[PDB]
Amino acid sequence: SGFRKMAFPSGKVEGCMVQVICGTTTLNGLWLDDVVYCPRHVICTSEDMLNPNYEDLLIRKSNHNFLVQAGNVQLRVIGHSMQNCVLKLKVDTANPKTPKYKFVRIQPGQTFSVLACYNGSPSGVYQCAMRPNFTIKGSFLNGSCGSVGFNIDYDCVSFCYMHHMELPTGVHAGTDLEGNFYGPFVDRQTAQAAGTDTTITVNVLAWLYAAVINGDRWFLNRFTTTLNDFNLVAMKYNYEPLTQDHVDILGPLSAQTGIAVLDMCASLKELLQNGMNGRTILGSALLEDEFTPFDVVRQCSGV
Amino acid sequence: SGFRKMAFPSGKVEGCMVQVICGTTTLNGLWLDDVVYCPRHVICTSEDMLNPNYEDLLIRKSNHNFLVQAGNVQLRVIGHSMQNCVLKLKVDTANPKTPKYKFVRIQPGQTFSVLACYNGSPSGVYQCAMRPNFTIKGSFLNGSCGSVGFNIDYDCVSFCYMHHMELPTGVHAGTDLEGNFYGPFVDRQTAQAAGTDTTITVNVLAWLYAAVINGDRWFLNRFTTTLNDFNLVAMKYNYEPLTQDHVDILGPLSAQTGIAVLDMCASLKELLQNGMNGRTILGSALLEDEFTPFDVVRQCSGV
Repeated sequence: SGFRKMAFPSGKVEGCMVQVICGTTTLNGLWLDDVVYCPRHVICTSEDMLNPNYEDLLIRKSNHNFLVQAGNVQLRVIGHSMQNCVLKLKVDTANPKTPKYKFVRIQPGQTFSVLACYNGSPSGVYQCAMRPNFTIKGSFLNGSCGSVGFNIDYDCVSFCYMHHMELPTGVHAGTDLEGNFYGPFVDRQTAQAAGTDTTITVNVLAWLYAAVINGDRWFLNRFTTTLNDFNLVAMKYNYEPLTQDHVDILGPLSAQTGIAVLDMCASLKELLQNGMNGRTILGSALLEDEFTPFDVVRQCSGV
Repeated sequence: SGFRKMAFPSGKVEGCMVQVICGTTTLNGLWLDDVVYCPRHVICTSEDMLNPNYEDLLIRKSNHNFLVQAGNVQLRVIGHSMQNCVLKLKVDTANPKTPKYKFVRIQPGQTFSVLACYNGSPSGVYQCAMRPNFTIKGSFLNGSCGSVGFNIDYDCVSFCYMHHMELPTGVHAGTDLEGNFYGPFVDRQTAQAAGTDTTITVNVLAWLYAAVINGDRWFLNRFTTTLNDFNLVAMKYNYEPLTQDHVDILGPLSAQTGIAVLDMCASLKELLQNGMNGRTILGSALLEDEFTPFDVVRQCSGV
């Protein structure tokens, strides 16, 4: 027992991280088979980022202008292409450590592990979620660009995120591995405001199920509610509206605990209206929304 | 910017995890060079755990009674020895993936990464701390025994923890890699009470420094205090007493922020006496004590 914000083991992704240098700019790339993926603003200086024309800046770059280094082994760049906001650097060596992988574009509210890297070397791993406003609340310092987010199923790494930007508010924006940004953000150093950071209701409920499984039960009450009645309260507290698809996703946790989804909603409603009264749930004094239903199942069964 | 509970990259330790089976019991082992380390209660059944005599139970076990499997490669056991509460299984193959490593016995309040494993396969990684009462608040289900905790410096893995027990209160106890338990705990299924879970004061202060560096400043006040005056408040709130060694360890964070250690203590004092008033610090509604001063420096400089 016990419940922890847990990332996926990072070793499969460590074996894919490389350093990419273009002129004066150094960031991280992801080396899968014979392609290195990295943010296209590797070709920019800080002055360029105010108003970049990437197609024009790219004309001045040749294969030899991109230096790629996997620890100490230097990779020879034999072709390069821009796909949306990523550069694909074709190299002469297939990565021997390439795991089974997929590129997936996740939905808001889904979670994933980030391997924070600098200069091509991993520094740490942590779990976060794609917020409903399409930011993530990460830990990224200068040079972390090109660090990736991923999920793992058995032996297959699903890459879902590559870090590109820190907004002036300190939250983070990036792309999928096809180079499309999540949300409205762009790779330019301009004013970009996020949008309302709403809470991921279905994740809060899953975490409340996790709490029950682990013995934290004080928040269970005698009331129930309805989908429409709960959502009226959800709207007031900037919570995402809960749908029947969400109720269904919560089915297995409902079954294991014998607590109807709607009864748990009534516990959360009371928690939103009355606060925690200085108590904690699973060691937190606020409602946690970075565990999906699948995350809770995975950790509570030891997948 | 941004600040996250971050674990070390786990790949160096994934390459060392093996499955150990003795009769009907399966747990995890750690394969370094030609030795597999695992909890000695691999030789016990659940009935044995009520009152085990390990020396007597071990007489009935021969080299061939221990099955060791690294993914799919079966390791041949050629010798075995009990060292305190661990078994050292000598095998015929040195682990090709053995990293540079050390065995270290950490102090209370120090943090480390846990690679949770089941049946020899990693399931996740998270950061925790050795509590002052020598428990850890982990996430361990049946069969996670033998999962290890570690720190990494450049290329050297310092192993500091191996999981052995879940106490009836749901917290966790284990050994260093020499098989000595942290704290008074023993590998027997009996009543074992932890002790007062005090808060790691020096870690709270470091995290407050982290908060300032990242723009969370509302808790800074106009007061100061003294070591003795603060500690009077620390005692009341079951906080560890703060020493001059702790003030010194906080020196670099004091220097970077220009906030004297004692002024930060006065902010924490006000926070303990008045609560957070429903505010958050770095996304937490309670005072976080699982970041050491070194953790904060590492993450704020991108080591």
